Amino acid sequence: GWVRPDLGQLSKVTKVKTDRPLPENPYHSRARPEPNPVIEGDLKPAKHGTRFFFWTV
Amino acid sequence: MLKIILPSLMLLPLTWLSSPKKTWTNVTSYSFLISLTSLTLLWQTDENYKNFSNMFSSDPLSTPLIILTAWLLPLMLMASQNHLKKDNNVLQKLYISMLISLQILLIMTFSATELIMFYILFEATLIPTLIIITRWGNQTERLNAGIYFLFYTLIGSIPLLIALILIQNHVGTLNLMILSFTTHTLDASWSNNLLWLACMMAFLIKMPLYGVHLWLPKAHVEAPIAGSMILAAILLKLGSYGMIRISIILDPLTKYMAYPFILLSLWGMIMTSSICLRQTDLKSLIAYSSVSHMALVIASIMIQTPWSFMGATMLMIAHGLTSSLLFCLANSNYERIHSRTMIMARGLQMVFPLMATWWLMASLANLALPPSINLMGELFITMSLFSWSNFTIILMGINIIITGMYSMYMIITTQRGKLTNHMINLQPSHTRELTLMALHMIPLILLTTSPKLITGLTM
Ligand SMILES: CCCCCCCCCCCCCCCCCC(=O)OC[C@H](COP(=O)([O-])OCC[N+](C)(C)C)OC(=O)CCCCCCCCCCCCCCCCC
Repeated sequence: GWVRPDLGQLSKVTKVKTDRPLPENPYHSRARPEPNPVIEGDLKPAKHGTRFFFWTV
Repeated sequence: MLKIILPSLMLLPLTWLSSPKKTWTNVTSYSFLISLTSLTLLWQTDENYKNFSNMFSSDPLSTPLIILTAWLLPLMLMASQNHLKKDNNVLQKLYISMLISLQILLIMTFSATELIMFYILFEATLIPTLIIITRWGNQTERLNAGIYFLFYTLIGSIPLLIALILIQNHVGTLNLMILSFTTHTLDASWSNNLLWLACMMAFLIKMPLYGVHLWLPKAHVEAPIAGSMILAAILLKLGSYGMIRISIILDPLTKYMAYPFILLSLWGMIMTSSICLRQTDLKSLIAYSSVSHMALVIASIMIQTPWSFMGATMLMIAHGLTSSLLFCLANSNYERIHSRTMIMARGLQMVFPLMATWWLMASLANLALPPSINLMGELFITMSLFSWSNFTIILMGINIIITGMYSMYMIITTQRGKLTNHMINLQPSHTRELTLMALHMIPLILLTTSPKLITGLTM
């Protein structure tokens, strides 16, 4: 009772059911380093101007 | 300070917008009014300093220099408005603009509260006097004189900039009062010795110190009259003011590091007074006299005594006035006879009696006739130097003897004696130049009358 597959049938992506668990870390990755502690807060003006030598503002 | 700076700034649009028949009159009158406004800095009824703003302040040391600059601007205009009559209008206005810019920048330099701004205005004052000397000088050697002046000052001032940036990095602000309060004692290493030399050599160059004084005689000879006046009456004092301002953070190693410069000052004032004795050029003689007087100022600032500081301030003001007066008298003779030879014009007492009186009074101020502020400064410098070491009185006495000798030699060879009757082109006198001599002599008389104004920081 075998039927030859048509054109385009063997070449398509098929789902498959398995009881094998999904590997959570396939790359055996180490722990990612934490990012820099980003600074939050309101943007206050510069204290006493630019503070470039003798310039007041 | 802004009430003095702003109308001095507005003098430039007045210069460029005035009619060519009214430019000299308007600029001279409003610069006189500028000086009268600048006289309000003497209202010091307290021990505090008049800190006008965050970048401008007044001092018992800065105030006489500012008043002298504001007073010298109209005198420079009156001195220079005769050799520019055969001159283009835009060039005359440019010359007036150069003088006004010099006055503005010098006032800002003396009123500066921050040493980097002091250095910026130092070089800003370096520019237009170079322009004046190079463009309106008379002989060929004005170009070499301008190069010598510019590059002596620049090679001095570059390590000053490096030292100022180092002190700013070490302390934080480079503000004068902050440094004066949070002064730290240096540990006297080779790095600190080099730092000391870096922050002192610029001012020593512009004083000028002996051995590095070679820019001054040719610059003063080749300069026009206003350039000679502003040089000999403000810029050397600017060097001394820088020395007084920067010396507060150089403790304690200035005590032993001052040794070569004191010796250079004393022996150089003797040598330059000897050059004045044997000098064939009148402006060169006045220039070397300026070198000797500034050597006295150098020695006082190096020995760092309160008497020395007061004598330094009094000698600064007195020498500025009398050196400008001597240069103006020499320029009157130069505009008469078109020469600077010492011995060429001899019997000028006969033809110019009142000008001979001005010559005599200027020379008596030069040789420190009592009770003038010249003698006040020289005497207190001598007192402080004798306290520093009793053997300095020999060098001081030799310098005083040669000073009187060259001053009276100048008087005798320029006024006394038989008249050079071949000089047919001796115009009698200009009311302008007689007024210029009077405007030099009268403030000397008034400061002699009240010497408390120019005592300075220490007393
Ligand atoms: C008008 C005179 C010109 C010549 C003399 C000028 C001054 C001579 C003495 C000072 C050295 C040169 C200027 C250095 C400026 C900075 C000083 C400073 O910050 O010192 C502390 C610093 C030291 O830095 P520091 O203070 O941070 O030291 C760290 C110390 N510890 C680690 C203990 C905390 O000194 C220097 O960096 C000096 C290096 C100078 C090297 C280059 C010299 C070149 C030649 C100079 C003269 C060139 C012109 C003349 C040429 C000939 C003309 C005839």
